[PDB]
Amino acid sequence: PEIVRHIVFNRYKSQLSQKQIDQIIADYGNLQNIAPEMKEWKWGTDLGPAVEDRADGFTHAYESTFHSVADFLNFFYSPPALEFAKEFFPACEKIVVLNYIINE
Amino acid sequence: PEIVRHIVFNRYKSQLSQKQIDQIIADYGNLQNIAPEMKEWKWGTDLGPAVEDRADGFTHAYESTFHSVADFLNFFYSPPALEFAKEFFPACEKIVVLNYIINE
Ligand SMILES: N#C[C@H](O)c1ccccc1
Repeated sequence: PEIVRHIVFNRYKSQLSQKQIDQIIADYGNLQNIAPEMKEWKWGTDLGPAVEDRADGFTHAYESTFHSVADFLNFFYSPPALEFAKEFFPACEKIVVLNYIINE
Repeated sequence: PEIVRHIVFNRYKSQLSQKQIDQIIADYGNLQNIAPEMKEWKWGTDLGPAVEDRADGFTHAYESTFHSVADFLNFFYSPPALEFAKEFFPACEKIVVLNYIINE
């Protein structure tokens, strides 16, 4: 099994209310109840320069697991994912996304 | 209780042999055999633009888990970690690191 990790770092645009940002994050997490392929969704906020100062302006991280590349692609091209991407990406001031096959 | 995820994205300097890059990554993974603190270390290489095209020149991801911020900071300033930092950070063309508590 070639398990894929999907890790997103972002920074939200400064004009968005915290209410709007909370909603976007809730919507992201709720994709797991629509897309059976998306596993182990988690997120959090960077702890800041008291812990380490290499976040380069990124504030949030999101992690997802997929059990194959084929499962990831089916998810990524599904209508719910395409719809969510049109809300999520324009809300980002900064974004970076890596997809990788897990090595132990 | 507050478990911390430590996620690193990097890109290596172009002058390094792949042999040395391989060694650097092996040295990184081996920190968990010295460090009780660093757990569940995994890594991989970005899957490229046929999968998704938002990696922004980052090629590698590394993930690990710490029991607490206290444990992370004891780890990060320990002698093995400081020795590894001397080879790792100068080998990075660029790097971004987020540390966060998990939300689900
Ligand atoms: N940031 C980061 C890497 O995880 C790291 C770098 C140097 C020493 C220990 C760990």
